[PDB]
This record gives sequence, structure tokens and C-alpha cells, in this order.
Amino acid sequence: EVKLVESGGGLVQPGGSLRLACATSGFTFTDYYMSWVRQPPGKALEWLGFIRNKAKGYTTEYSASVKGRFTISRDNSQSSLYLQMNTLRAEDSATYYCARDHDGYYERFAYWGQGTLVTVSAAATTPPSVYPLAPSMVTLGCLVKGYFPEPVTVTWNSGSLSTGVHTFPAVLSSDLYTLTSSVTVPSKTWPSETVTCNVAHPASSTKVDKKIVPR
Amino acid sequence: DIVMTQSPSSLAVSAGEKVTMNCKSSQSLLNSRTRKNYLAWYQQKPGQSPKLLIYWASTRESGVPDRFTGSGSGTDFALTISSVQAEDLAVYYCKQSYNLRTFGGGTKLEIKRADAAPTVSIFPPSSEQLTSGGASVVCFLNNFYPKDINVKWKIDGNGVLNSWTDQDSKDSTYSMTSTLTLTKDEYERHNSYTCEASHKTSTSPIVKSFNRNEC
Repeated sequence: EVKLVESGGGLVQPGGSLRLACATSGFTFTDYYMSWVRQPPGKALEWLGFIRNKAKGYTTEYSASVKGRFTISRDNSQSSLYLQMNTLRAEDSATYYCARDHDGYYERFAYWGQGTLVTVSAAATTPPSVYPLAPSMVTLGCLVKGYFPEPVTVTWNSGSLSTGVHTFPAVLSSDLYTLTSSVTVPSKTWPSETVTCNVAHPASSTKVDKKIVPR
Repeated sequence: DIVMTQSPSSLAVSAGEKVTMNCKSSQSLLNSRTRKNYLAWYQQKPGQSPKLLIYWASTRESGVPDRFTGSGSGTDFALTISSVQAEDLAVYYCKQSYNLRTFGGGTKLEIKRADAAPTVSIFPPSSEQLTSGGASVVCFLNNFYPKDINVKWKIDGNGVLNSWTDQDSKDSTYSMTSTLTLTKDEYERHNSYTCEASHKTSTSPIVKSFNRNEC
């Protein structure tokens, strides 16, 4: 099955360089164009450029906005795509996607990764502090405090709990983020059976479990 | 340098209604050899990567409901949803692939719903947080409408972080969290802690509170 996975994104200092990776499988790689697109959080998609297929000589084109500063390459042995970025600015902070591409005629062959978050900032990386939020139905929560950069991911019971969950958009403040997640379950479930929020902050190699307990 | 522009920037409509949205090209996207318009429409729901709906301006992609219709030729193009559904919440992007690639600024589609009331839960600082020098009280405003809402922090009769969830995908609702962040020692000094929730569903705030001395 067609796979694309972006990686190599995280925090980089302004003026820095950073190369993103995009591994692919499940289709004849060299037959497709490969494209890079970005999206500042809460903003709009911006096409960045592409590298063409084998028959087209693997040639490259770029958005005027990044011609001369970003470089696109592909390793046809690893079926890997790459985006080399230089002189990074706060404005370049975005989720970056790779997507399968081809001549305009075959638009329907588009297939995207889930992206990776690149935060350009001089702020220092900081792991999250996770606190439990105890009170017929009942609401529990988890406070995720004092971490940088985005992102963190919050699950309840490792993903078994998708219903009644409100994970809130992180918020910056003095170069530190703070987000929160509430889950609303029946009274017969908690505190009879455990409710545990699972917090992952990759950029600080952190994984924190937190059980919610009464009193 | 093909430029794309979309209108309007935003759309709010109740379920069942019909909507259109437009996309203008700085030059013709019609290939005189395939006799096709290299203009595609993408839908991006919050938390997801863009997904294709229509290509060649007209032809729908597989699995895409027939309530979605793309049309136009040359430089002016439109997307029509015959009857909007709650799942249709998303930003809608047009994209030219005639020469390089370009996305318009998008069109955000919000949903109008039956004016609904919040659900308030109060949470005092966790043991773990107090033993860390700090202390935060959290308020969960769950599943209301519209977003017009404010929180008053009463202590015994600043340093606040708010965050609205994105509109739900079934109940078309909103949620919010006010995290009154505090120092342990000054949290230790007063008793009653309240979060008055001013909404346009009542001329009297929602009442959730606790006395620190009672914990």
C-alpha cells in the first residue's frame, strides 16, 4: 500500500539549515514527480517545489518564494525524497508535507504524508510537565505545562479512549507552550477502572503516563 | 508565477443548505492537448492532511460524495455543495497544476447550529504541581455554541491562558479552557475559586467553583 512518511523536522535556530526526509514505499518511486508543500499553523498551503520523474531527468522546479534557498533531491535507491532548507526564518515555521505528484493530467495520483512540524526559533527545547485533573457522568483532564517546541500528542488509555475527548490547541507564552485535554466518561467507569492520559513529547524524547485519581 | 485567489475567505451555513465557492487563476489552466483544466479542489479537515475531491476541474474522485461538484473552465472555477453536512467542516483549497503548482488562500467552511449551552468543570491544582512551586486552576467549557464566550476568574469573591477547540465534526460544537496560572504560595492564601462563564445563552454566568480549604 502507498506509504509516505516525512521526518527530520523539529526545532532549529533562526538562520539555520535543516534537511527533511520523506521515505516512500508501495509504488514505483522513479515513475512519479515528488512535491513539497508547507503550512504555517492555522495558515494556508504553500507549494514549495518538486523534482520530476526518471523520464523527465529528475529535473527540479521551485516556488519563486524559495528558489535559491531550498533544494530538492531524491535518492532513487532508497526511494527517498529530500528537502534541504537554508537560512531559516520564523516565517518558515510550518508543517511540511511531501506528496506524490506527476504531470497535471494524472492529478488523481496525488498522495500525501501526514507532515512534520518545523519550528524556527532561538528558544531552548524544554520537556513537558504533566499534571492530573481530578474532579452520573464525569469529566477528567490532563494539564501539559512548560514545554517547547510543539508538538506534543495526548492520548487517553493509549488510544482506546477517542470519545468525549477535547484536546485543546497549545498556547505559547514566554517561549513555553501549554495545552490541555479533557475526557468525559460515565460515572460507572471512573474511578472503578483507570483513566490514564499518555503524553508524548518527541523533541525532548519524553513519554509520560499519568493516572487520574480521586481526592 | 501562476497566482490563485479564492472567495470568499469564509462561509457559515446550517446543515442542508447549498453553498458555492470560487477560485480565480491569473491565467488559463486549460491544456489545449488534453482539452482538460489542470485545476483541482482539496478539502482539509483540522488535524488532517489535504485530501483530493475533484480533478480536471470537473471529475470527482472516488468515495467523494456527489453533493460535491467542481465546475468552470479557463480562469474562473467553482465548488458547489448541494447540501452541506456536519462532516463537511473544513478549509477548501483550489490548486492549479497547469504550470508548476499553486494553491489559493482557501475557503473556510463553518457550520451554523442550534444555539447550544456549555458544560463547565472546575479543577484545582494537582499535588504534583504545587510541589513544583506553581499551581494552576483549570476550567473546561465543553460543547457549546457559538464561540462568543468569556471567562471571569473570581478568587475570594491576568496569568490566564485560553484556547478554543476547533468545531466538532458531528455536533458542530465548540469547547474552551481557561487556565488561571498561579504561584503555590499565593494560591495557598485564599479560599473560594470560581470561573464565571459569560455566554449569550444566559444573562447569568455558569456556576462552577470550589473552596481551597475544603480540598
